[PDB]
Amino acid sequence: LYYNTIISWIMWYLFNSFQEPLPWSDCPLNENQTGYVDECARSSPVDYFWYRETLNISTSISDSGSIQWWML
Amino acid sequence: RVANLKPRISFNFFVTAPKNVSDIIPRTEVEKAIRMSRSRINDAFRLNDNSLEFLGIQPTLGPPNQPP
Ligand SMILES: *[C@@H]1O[C@H](CO)[C@@H](O[C@@H]2O[C@H](CO)[C@@H](O)[C@H](O)[C@H]2NC(C)=O)[C@H](O)[C@H]1NC(C)=O
Ligand SMILES: *[C@@H]1O[C@H](CO)[C@@H](O)[C@H](O)[C@H]1NC(C)=O
Ligand SMILES: *[C@@H]1O[C@H](CO)[C@@H](O)[C@H](O)[C@H]1NC(C)=O
Repeated sequence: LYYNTIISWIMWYLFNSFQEPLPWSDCPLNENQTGYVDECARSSPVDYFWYRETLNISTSISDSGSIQWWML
Repeated sequence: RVANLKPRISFNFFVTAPKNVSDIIPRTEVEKAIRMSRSRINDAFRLNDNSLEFLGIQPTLGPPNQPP
């Protein structure tokens, strides 16, 4: 059940290739285009592709959001 | 007018009106003048905005994208 969910995360990283500025290589900017996003500046830009742009993870197991259509 | 030249290669400068020695151009107008021509000063010395730092002036722009 969960072993075929790890393969769906591997397929999401295979679809996100075929581009030379790789999506996990740089931070996005703010609303006001002056600096990077606040949790991409403290952590790594690779952590702001797995936790916020792929998973969109929350702060606990006790609150769950929605179905997150791109991982569906 | 250049002061305090060090070996690391650091100095201070301020700009003065052409023959009025008492007239110092303010710091806010020299920062706007350097921002207008920073790409031209970098090319004269082959530097790239991390090797030619004006302390107090920061690079700002550059939004990325292209995938439509
Ligand atoms: C040189 O610059 C100074 C300002 O740094 C000028 O002094 C001003 O003179 C006018 C009238 O003479 C005054 O109303 C201002 O208050 C003065 N400014 C200051 C800051 O005191 C001076 O006139 C300039 N000299 C020349 C020849 O242009
Ligand atoms: C950033 O820009 C947006 C415009 O989309 C504006 O609503 C917001 O107030 C700005 N933030 C700051 C801190 O100026
Ligand atoms: C997940 O992403 C959506 C938009 O893609 C956003 O509205 C939502 O707040 C995100 N969830 C969390 C927990 O940040």
